[PDB]
Amino acid sequence: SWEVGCGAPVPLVKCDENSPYRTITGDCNNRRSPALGAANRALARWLPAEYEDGLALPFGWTQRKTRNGFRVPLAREVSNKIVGYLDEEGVLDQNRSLLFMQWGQIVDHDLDFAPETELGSNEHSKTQCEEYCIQGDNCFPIMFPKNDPKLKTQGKCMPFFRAGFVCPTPPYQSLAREQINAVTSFLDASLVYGSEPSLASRLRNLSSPLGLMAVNQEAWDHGLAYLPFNNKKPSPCEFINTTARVPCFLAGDFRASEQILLATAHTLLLREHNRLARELKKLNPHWNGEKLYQEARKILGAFIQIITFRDYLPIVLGSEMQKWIPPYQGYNNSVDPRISNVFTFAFRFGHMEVPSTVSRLDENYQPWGPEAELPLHTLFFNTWRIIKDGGIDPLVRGLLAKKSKLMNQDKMVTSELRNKLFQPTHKIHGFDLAAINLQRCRDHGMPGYNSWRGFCGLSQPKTLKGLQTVLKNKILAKKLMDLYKTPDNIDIWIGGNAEPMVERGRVGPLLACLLGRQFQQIRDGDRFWWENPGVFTEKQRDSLQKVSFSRLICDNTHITKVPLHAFQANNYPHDFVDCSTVDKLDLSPWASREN
Ligand code: HEM
Ligand SMILES: *[C@H]1O[C@H](CO)[C@@H](O[C@@H]2O[C@H](CO)[C@@H](O[C@H]3O[C@H](CO)[C@@H](O)[C@H](O)[C@@H]3O)[C@H](O)[C@H]2NC(C)=O)[C@H](O)[C@H]1NC(C)=O
Ligand SMILES: *[C@H]1O[C@H](CO)[C@@H](O[C@@H]2O[C@H](CO)[C@@H](O[C@H]3O[C@H](CO)[C@@H](O)[C@H](O)[C@@H]3O)[C@H](O)[C@H]2NC(C)=O)[C@H](O)[C@H]1NC(C)=O
Ligand SMILES: *[C@@H]1O[C@H](CO)[C@@H](O[C@@H]2O[C@H](CO)[C@@H](O)[C@H](O)[C@H]2NC(C)=O)[C@H](O)[C@H]1NC(C)=O
Ligand SMILES: *[C@@H]1O[C@H](CO)[C@@H](O[C@@H]2O[C@H](CO)[C@@H](O)[C@H](O)[C@H]2NC(C)=O)[C@H](O)[C@H]1NC(C)=O
Ligand SMILES: [Ca+2]
Repeated sequence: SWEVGCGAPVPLVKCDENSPYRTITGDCNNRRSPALGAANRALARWLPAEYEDGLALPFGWTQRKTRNGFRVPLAREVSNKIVGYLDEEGVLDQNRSLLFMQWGQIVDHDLDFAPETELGSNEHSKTQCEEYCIQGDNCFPIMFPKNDPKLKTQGKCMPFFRAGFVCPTPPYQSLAREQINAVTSFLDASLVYGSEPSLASRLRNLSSPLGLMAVNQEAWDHGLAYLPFNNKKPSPCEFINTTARVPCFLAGDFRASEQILLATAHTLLLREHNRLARELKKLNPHWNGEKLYQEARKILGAFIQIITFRDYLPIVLGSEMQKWIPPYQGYNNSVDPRISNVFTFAFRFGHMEVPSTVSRLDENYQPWGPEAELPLHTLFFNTWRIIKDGGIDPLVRGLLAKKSKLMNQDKMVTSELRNKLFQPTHKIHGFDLAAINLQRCRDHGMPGYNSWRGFCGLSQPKTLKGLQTVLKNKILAKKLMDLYKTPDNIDIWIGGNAEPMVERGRVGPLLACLLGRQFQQIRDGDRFWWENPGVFTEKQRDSLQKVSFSRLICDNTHITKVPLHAFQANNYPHDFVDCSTVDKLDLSPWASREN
C-alpha cells in the first residue's frame, strides 16, 4: 500500500538539538522523522489522490473519461451558473469585520502555498497556453461555455497551468502525483520571516546589530515603517499603473501584495517585529542581533498563534470548534504537521468573504478623500495607493470599520474576483477565482464531495432530493445536479462551500470537519508551541494572552481609537475606545538579568 521515501527536492542538511527558535524552514520541529512539516515537501494525503489515469491526469482532462459514468462540467460553467451574482446589495456580514477576511488569508499564507509549475521560462510554455488555448502537459486551460460573454470579449479560454508536484518537476509516471507546499505547515510567521534560508536574511537588517527586519528606505509612513521593496521585474504592482511605477512589497511570503489590504496587514506585522527588537535591546542591552531577532520572531509567532486560535478559529468554526480542537494538552509527537492537500482547498472558503470594494477612513471614520471607496479589482497588486495616497492608517480603519462579504448560496463570489481578477502575468483584469479554484481541485486530483463527507462521517447523497436536503436548498441542488449528474462528481471546493453555515460559525459541517482537523493537528504536533511547557517561561506566558489585534494596531500605527474585538462587526464612535484602555504586551518577563 506503499511509497516509502521519495524525498528528492530537498538538500539533506540535518538537525540542531536546541537551536532555541524554529528553523526558518520548519525542519527539526519533529525529532523522530525531521521533515514532517518542512516547506517544499509534499502536502499530505488524507485520501488516495483521485485522477483520470489513477496517476496524474486531472478529471476533465480527456474528453471521453467520465468520472463515474458522467462527464464533468467546465469550471467556468460551474462558475457562471452557480457562483456569481449581480447585486452587491444586502451582501455584507452584519457581524464580521473586513479584518475577519483579512486574517484568514493571512493565516492561510502562513501555512500553505502550492506554487505553479515553472518548468521553463524561456519557452512557448506560456504563449501556447493563453494565446492559442491549447491543452498540454502543464497547460490545463479553463475553457468557456458557450453563452459565456467572455467568448465575445476575451477569447476561447482563461490560462491555468498545473501546480508544482514533487520528486522532480520533470514529468512522472508510476504511483501518485503530489503537489508541494512551499511554506512551513506550522503557524510560525513564515509569512513575515521566510520559509527558505535564502529569503529569511534578505528580509533581514544584517547591516546593523539591533535585530530588526530591513525596512523601506525609499519611503515612509508617518514615523512608521514600510515593508522593503521587491527586486524582480516584471513587477505587477508596476503594471497596473505604469505611470506611478511603485513596485510590489517584499515579505517572508510571496503573495503579500495580491491586494492592498493584505499588503497592509503584512505591514503591521513587520513594524511589530521591529518594535519588539528595540524594547529588547533596551531591556537586554547585551543580547546580540540574532537574539533580538529570534526572540522577536519567537514572540511574533506566538502572537499569531493566539489571535488565530484564541480569536479567529472560534468564530470560523463556531459550534464545531471544541469537537476538533478541544483545549491544549501539550505536544503529542505522533501527530502529523503536514498541511493536507484538501485543506488548501477547504481554506478558500474565504473567497466567499471578500466584498466588492475597499475604503479609506479618517480620524472620525468617514470618507478619507474624494475617491475613498474603490472597486476591489483596482486594488490587486496596487501598492501605490499606499505610499502615494495616505499610508496604511486609512486602510486599517477600513479593516476595522467595514464588513466582510457573507457567503450566500445565491451570491457566492463577487465579480471583482469572479470576472475581474488580475493574475501576475496576464495583463487584463479579466480572470475568475471560482473557475480557478475548481480547475485546481482537479489538478490536485481531489476526491469528490461524498468521499470527503464519508471521511468526515457525514451522510452522502446520491439523488437530487438527497442533495437538496443536505444543502437545505432546492435550486442550488438542482443546478449542482444538472452540471454534475451525481453528487459524487462535485468538486470539493464549491461542494463544501454550498453547505449552510453551522451555528455561530462561518462554514458548514464538511468544512468545519476538514478545517478543524488540520488546525488541531498543526497545533498538537508543533514542538515550538507557545503553551508547550518549557517553550516559554511562565510569566512570559501570562504576558502573552494579553496580546490582541487591537493592541497590535496601536503599537504600530497612528490609529489611537480601537475596538476591543477586532474581528466582530464594529461601528465608529461606539465600539471604539482609546488605545490606553488597552492591554499591552509587557516585556519585563523576558528581561535577562545576567548581571
Ligand atoms: C482580496 C483577497 C484575495 C484574493 C484576490 C485571492 C486570490 C487567490 C488566487 C488566484 C489563488 C490561487 C489558487 C489557485 O489558483 O488554485 C488563491 C489561493 C488561496 N487563497 Fe485566495 N485570495 C484572497 C483572499 C484570501 C483570503 C482573505 C484567504 C483566507 C481567509 C485566502 C486563502 C487562500 C488559500 C488558503 C489559497 C490556496 C493557497 C495554497 O496554495 O496553499 N485567500 N487566492
Ligand atoms: C496611478 O497613480 C497615479 C500617480 O499617483 C495616479 O495619478 C495621481 O492620482 C490622481 C489622478 O487622478 C491625482 O490626484 C489628485 O491630487 C489632488 C488631490 O488628490 C487633486 O487636487 C488633483 O487634481 C488630482 O485629482 C494625482 O495628482 C495624480 N498624480 C499624477 C502624477 O498623475 C493615476 O490616476 C493612476 N493611474 C491609473 C491608471 O490608475
Ligand atoms: C455575532 O458576533 C459576535 C462575535 O463577533 C457574537 O459574540 C460572541 O458570542 C459569544 C456567546 O454570546 C460570547 O462569548 C464569549 O464571552 C463569554 C462571556 O462569559 C466568555 O466566557 C467566553 O470566553 C466567550 O469567548 C462573546 O461575547 C462573543 N465571543 C467573543 C470572543 O467575542 C455575538 O453573539 C453577535 N454579535 C452581535 C453584534 O450581535
Ligand atoms: C538597519 O537599522 C539601522 C538603524 O535604524 C538603519 O539605519 C538608520 O537609518 C535611519 C534612516 O534611514 C536613521 O535612523 C539612521 O540613519 C540610522 N539609525 C541608526 C539608529 O543607526 C539601517 O539602514 C537599517 N537598514 C534597513 C534596510 O532597515
Ligand atoms: C497522538 O496522535 C495519534 C495520531 O493522531 C493518536 O492515535 C490514536 O491512538 C489510538 C489508541 O488506541 C490508536 O488506536 C489510533 O491510531 C488513534 N486513535 C485516535 C482516536 O486518536 C493518539 O491518540 C495521540 N496520542 C496522544 C498522547 O495524544
Ligand atoms: Ca508557516
